[PDB]
Amino acid sequence: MRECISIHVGQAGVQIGNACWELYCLEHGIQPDGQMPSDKTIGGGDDSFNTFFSETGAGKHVPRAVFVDLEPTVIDEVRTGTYRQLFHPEQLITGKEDAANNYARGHYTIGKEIIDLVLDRIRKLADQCTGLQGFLVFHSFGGGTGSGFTSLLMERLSVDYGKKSKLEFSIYPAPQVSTAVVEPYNSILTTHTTLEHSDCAFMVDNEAIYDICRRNLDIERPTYTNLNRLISQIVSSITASLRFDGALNVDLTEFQTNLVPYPRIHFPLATYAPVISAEKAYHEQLSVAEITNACFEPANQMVKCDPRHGKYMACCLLYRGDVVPKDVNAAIATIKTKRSIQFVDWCPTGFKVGINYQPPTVVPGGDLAKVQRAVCMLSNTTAIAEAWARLDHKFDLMYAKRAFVHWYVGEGMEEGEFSEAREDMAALEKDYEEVGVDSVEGEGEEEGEEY
Amino acid sequence: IIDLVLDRIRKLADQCTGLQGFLVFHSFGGGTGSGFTSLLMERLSVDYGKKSKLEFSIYPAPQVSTAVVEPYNSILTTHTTLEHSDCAFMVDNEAIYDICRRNLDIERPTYTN
Amino acid sequence: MREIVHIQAGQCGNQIGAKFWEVISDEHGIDPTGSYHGDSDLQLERINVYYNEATGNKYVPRAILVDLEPGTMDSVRSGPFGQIFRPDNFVFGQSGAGNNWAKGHYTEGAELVDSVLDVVRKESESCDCLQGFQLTHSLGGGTGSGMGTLLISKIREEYPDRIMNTFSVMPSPKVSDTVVEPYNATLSVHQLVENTDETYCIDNEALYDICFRTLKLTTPTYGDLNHLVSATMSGVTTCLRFPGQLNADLRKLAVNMVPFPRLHFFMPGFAPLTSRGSQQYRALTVPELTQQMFDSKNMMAACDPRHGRYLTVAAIFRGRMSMKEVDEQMLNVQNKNSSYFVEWIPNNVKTAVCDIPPRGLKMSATFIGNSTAIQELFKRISEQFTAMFRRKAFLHWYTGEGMDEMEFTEAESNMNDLVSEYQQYQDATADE
Amino acid sequence: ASVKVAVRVRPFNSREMSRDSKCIIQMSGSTTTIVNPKQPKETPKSFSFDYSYWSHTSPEDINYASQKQVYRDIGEEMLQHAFEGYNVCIFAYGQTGAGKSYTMMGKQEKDQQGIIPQLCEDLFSRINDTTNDNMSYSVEVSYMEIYCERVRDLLNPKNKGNLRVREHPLLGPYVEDLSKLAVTSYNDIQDLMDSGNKARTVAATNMNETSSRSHAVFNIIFTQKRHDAETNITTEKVSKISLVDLAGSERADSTGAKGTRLKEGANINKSLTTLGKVISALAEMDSGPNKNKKKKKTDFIPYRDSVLTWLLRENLGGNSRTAMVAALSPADINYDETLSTLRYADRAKQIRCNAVINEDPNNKLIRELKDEVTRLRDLLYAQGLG
Ligand SMILES: CC(=O)O[C@H]1C(=O)[C@@]2(C)[C@H]([C@H](OC(=O)c3ccccc3)[C@]3(O)C[C@H](OC(=O)[C@H](O)[C@@H](NC(=O)c4ccccc4)c4ccccc4)C(C)=C1C3(C)C)[C@]1(OC(C)=O)CO[C@@H]1C[C@@H]2O
Ligand SMILES: Nc1nc2c(ncn2[C@@H]2O[C@H](COP(=O)(O)OP(=O)(O)OP(=O)(O)O)[C@@H](O)[C@H]2O)c(=O)[nH]1
Ligand SMILES: Nc1ncnc2c1ncn2[C@@H]1O[C@H](COP(=O)(O)OP(=O)(O)NP(=O)(O)O)[C@@H](O)[C@H]1O
Ligand SMILES: Nc1nc2c(ncn2[C@@H]2O[C@H](COP(=O)(O)OP(=O)(O)O)[C@@H](O)[C@H]2O)c(=O)[nH]1
Ligand SMILES: [Mg+2]
Ligand SMILES: [Mg+2]
Repeated sequence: MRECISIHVGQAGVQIGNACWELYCLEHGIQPDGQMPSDKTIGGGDDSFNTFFSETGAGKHVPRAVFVDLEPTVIDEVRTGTYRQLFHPEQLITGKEDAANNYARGHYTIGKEIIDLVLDRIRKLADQCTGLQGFLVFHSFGGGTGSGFTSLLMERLSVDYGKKSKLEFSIYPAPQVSTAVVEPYNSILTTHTTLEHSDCAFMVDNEAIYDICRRNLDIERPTYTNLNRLISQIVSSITASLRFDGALNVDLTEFQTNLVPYPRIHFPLATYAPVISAEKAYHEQLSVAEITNACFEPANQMVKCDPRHGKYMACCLLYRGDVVPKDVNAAIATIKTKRSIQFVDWCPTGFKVGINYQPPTVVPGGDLAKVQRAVCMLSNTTAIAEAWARLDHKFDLMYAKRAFVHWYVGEGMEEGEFSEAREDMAALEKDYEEVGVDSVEGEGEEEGEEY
Repeated sequence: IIDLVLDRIRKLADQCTGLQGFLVFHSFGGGTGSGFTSLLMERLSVDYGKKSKLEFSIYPAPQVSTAVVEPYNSILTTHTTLEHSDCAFMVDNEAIYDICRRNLDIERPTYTN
Repeated sequence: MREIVHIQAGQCGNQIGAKFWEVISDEHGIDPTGSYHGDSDLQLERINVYYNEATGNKYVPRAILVDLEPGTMDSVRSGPFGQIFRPDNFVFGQSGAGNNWAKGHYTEGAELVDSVLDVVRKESESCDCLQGFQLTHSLGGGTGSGMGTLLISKIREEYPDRIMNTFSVMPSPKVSDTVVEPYNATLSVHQLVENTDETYCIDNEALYDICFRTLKLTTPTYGDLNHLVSATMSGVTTCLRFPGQLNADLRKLAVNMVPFPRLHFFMPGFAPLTSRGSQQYRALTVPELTQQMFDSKNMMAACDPRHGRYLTVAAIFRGRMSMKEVDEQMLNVQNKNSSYFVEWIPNNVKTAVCDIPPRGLKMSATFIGNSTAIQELFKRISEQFTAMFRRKAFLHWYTGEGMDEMEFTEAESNMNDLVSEYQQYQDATADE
Repeated sequence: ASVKVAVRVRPFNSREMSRDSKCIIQMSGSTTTIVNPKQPKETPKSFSFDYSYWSHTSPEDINYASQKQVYRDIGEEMLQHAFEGYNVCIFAYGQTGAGKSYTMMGKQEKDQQGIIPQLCEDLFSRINDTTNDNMSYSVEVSYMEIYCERVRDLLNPKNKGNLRVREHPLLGPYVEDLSKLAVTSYNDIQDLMDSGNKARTVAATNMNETSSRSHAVFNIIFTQKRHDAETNITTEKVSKISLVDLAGSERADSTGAKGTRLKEGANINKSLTTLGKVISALAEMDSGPNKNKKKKKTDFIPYRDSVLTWLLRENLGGNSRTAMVAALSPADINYDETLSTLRYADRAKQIRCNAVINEDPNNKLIRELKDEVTRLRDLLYAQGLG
């Protein structure tokens, strides 16, 4: 029973959770009311996969989800929506104001009196679980709740459970586009928790996904629904290895064993290759080589960063559908001969491969074409440093004059939690710069004894 | 296993009247045909003594062979084949293969021939 | 009555063992449900080498299945021959090693090793005359390598006089499926060189090359690799089961192939292999099998024999054939390729002949080489090992589970010493 | 420094007296003569060793060697080498039931004690006599056996487990979890010796009533310290004294072994055969590079083929000064075996070690640089430039 508990914090977290749970319900043939007529039609089976859904006596299936936010609006949209009967009635929503783009308000003042209930319900979910693999936390940098309350919850979880993996999916601020004036402060103040407590953090950018939607899917006016659906596809590709049979299955521990060389560099990028519209699904073969090559194109990255400016440290490919090992081997072999893709000299292997038989599903009303093959790549590289550096600059431009600071100090913080965070960012950037340097020439300086 | 073999040989000898000798068939190179032959010949020489003991053995060939450790096994049987046997006849697989090929016109002989 | 206990570990070992039990089961004539539906009288004569006899005229294979992820076990049970195995031998836990040798050997496997040894002891006590064991696993993986090494160590502790075989799938230059293969491979090879009598080397690159070039297949899967490997395993131990003009026990192969204790890494091969399109053209005879066995492209280890010397070789033929032809062909192979054999082992070719071929063939042959070219493989791993150990690329995962740099250093030193011990005999012209 | 070689011949025992008692071993000076009993016409083959010892007759004075004689000649020399700061070893060799237990351990109740007790007593006397305000000494003991490719500890109380052999990257092989006991007086180490000799595995065979069944290694770690508050360095010297008693080779026909006693013997023979190869291998290499040209291209020594050769990697060659004591049997019936020992002994002197021994490489570098500065300053002063 490869059980995984999902936690959604903030508006971005709740909406990505809506998309994710729509996809999960469609994958296993669960109706919006929690019933599964597939078993009744067939007679019995294991289709109620215990990764996400828990089966009660009467044939209903309750998801292993925990939605949290400080605004009643975002989750009251779910309590009276299509999926109102699917979730347990307990949704952990503080009937008060919100963090208000304020890390201090979400971490110290209002984050209290809601953390205890959240931890209690997480404990109740964990008690029902046997062989719990880890957590999947969804949130967004730049928001008050998704920064402060996520920090508090991650701290408490690291205190309590400790050894269980805690993966992170977060929406990083874009370089140019933004939706708040105090995004850099909230983003920078979360580095301590996203570093010390998480085991692997996946970052995505709205500008990159908008570019992908405009260029590949030919959607000129996308909304957040398309972005959430793409992120849901990414998470499903990650988690499919422990729900369906396959030639090579990759658990959540193999992830961390293969992708993170050192504890402090666990920030891999993610990407999905066969992102294509229904009309353009024709005129294309969609073979293993094509999707595998498209995973490495800088235009297809989900974060505004150029891999050509850095070096690849580790790669994990997860294939779905009608795929065979020899095509994957040929794709990796032809990739290794390209000079535009550089690997660090101290990781000569540089690839982890997993294959799953279940092909990706299509959500009605969606925009992704039905395909026979797919691949999700997760790549730990050094180009991500750039994504920090720009944001770091922005932070300085506001902290030189102490703008917007009185709101933060008026809720419980002092200015030093505003420098300590900056120094931690600087140290992280120094680490990323140091790891990517080539080994010094003949690293034992030089050698050669008599004979 | 040597004790049981000597018991059966004792029974056969007791049945026999005016026994003349033993015809021992074995093969150098093989572990059993060397070591157990040495044991059996030692015990037979100790027990019967004056009865004749003739060997018919397959000596290793100069060129072709079926094992890597043939010379050790063959050399370690010198004591047995010298001190205890009264007259040992040696045959070679290569010679019989040549005889079959030239005289009997058999191009692909096997061990039956 | 000689007989073998069988152990399987990891995904690769489990799948290869499943395919192997389907092949051996045909030769002996065994229904998937367990009943016997053969035609020849000699199939049941020595069936006890692999199969225990149940009450209702059924036959249960003497197999042990080991893993830490339950999923593979399900794939064995929900299969063509899933019901043949007894449920009591399915030993497994939860929370697999995750490609971490430390978890497999020290932390997780240390708890399941007791149960696995309990089942092994139960099987071995009922044996009339236990010959030896054989283990199938992958060195470059997680639970497979670690639990295989641990079980090998424990069994050699408890059964020192019995043969301990091993079929290992090691990393490849181009074919790589895990980032941390060198660490697992190095530690596994350090464990194997001490506690094993025979170790057959198998590489996915060589099997894919055989499939593409020899068998001309277009879309090979792991089924074909398992097919070739299982054919080799059935070829190795033919002589315990069926009569022959000149038999060859496992101990005979061990004695004749191993000149010194640490040099027991073999290169396997099988013949004939014809692609299903050229079957009507070639004549099948002993010279053809001899030519195909010694061909460089037919080996299963992806190490060219031309880059070294053959310390020893063994040829096990199956079929009705003349001994004179076999001896002449082996002598000709020795004489013509004078520079690829060592100069202080005269007649370094073991020969065995069995009178019962496979069911669909008139003739077959298996080749077990022992040559210095294998050093190349180890060298490659060592190179990659250094490239990660000098910077400590992924060492925190291993040191967090209760290891230290000293084990890595001693494993690397042992591997280098083995690599040096092969080269010694590799060069010609022993004088200066 | 070449390996030191001693040979010794013992008197007749009951088995020799019951059977033919013809002697074949003769000794004169440093020369040992062996004569083939089956071929009196043949040459009286002889070997020249560093030391030879005749213990056949005690009243007479024909180069008679008591235990104290061999002890002075070999053990006292090697102990003096140890005091200078050199790792040091003495190891026994020969065949079954010849002289190893008598030579190395001896009979404790009698005055004819073996090398190990006399070395230990002299070492304790020297450390107690030469003690001073500045000088100081420390000593530590350990004692292990190799039974069937498995290491066991004797001085420790009952530990049914078998220790694990490991490899420090700089210091080479060692035995993990080995009970290294601190000792302070001769009586205490004597008690440890008695307990260790009691704990060994010994079984009776036809060749000897007390045939040893396991190799034994006795290690003494000695530390020499000089205290000064201004310039001198404490822990000036550290040395390892290794006395090795090897179980001798056996023949199944004469030994009469069966079952376990046979199997043990087989392992012993294996542990000896590999050892012989190593000795031979080592000799040729240290003969070749030294005499041939100086090529030093590549030579492999099969150290790893047995645990005995693995643990003694630094003793048989490398960073130690080593002595080899061979035990002979005067019996004529033993000739074909006895000569074998001599042959390896004749090769044993060819082996050449490489021992320097230092400590605290930081202090090594500092001392080297300071000595260079002092030498250059003295040269400048002498030439008028200082
Ligand atoms: C001669 C004929 O008309 O059919 C042959 C055939 O065409 C060839 C091509 C067969 C065929 O092999 C393959 O096509 C193949 C594909 C992938 C991997 C391995 C083999 C055959 O499939 C394989 C099959 O092999 C057997 O039946 C053996 O007994 C084999 N057992 C099994 O394959 C087997 C598989 C599942 C269940 C039960 C048995 C065996 C081999 C060694 C030791 C023991 C058993 C045979 C003779 C043939 C076919 C069917 C075409 C060959 O294989 C073997 C092992 O015999 C390919 O090289 C040989 C040469 C044969 O001529
Ligand atoms: N991809 C994606 N991003 C979103 C979505 N909703 C919000 N975001 C991101 O979230 C950022 C705003 O922070 P929020 O997470 O909404 O803050 P919050 O969770 O509402 O918490 P409060 O600030 O206290 O209200 C914006 O910059 C968006 O980029 C969404 O539906 N999809
Ligand atoms: N030079 C000697 N003078 C007097 N007694 C001796 C002499 N050499 C050996 N002995 C005695 O003869 C017996 C055989 O010697 P011993 O030392 O026990 O053989 P060993 O070296 O132990 N052979 P092993 O222990 O199997 O390797 C013992 O009782 C010794 O005390
Ligand atoms: N020949 C063969 N090799 C396999 C198969 N499955 C996996 N492998 C190899 O095994 C390696 C992965 O090891 P794995 O089985 O995951 O080890 P485990 O995690 O301990 O069970 C890869 O490098 C593959 O090349 C198979 O079915 N056949
Ligand atoms: Mg909000
Ligand atoms: Mg003794």
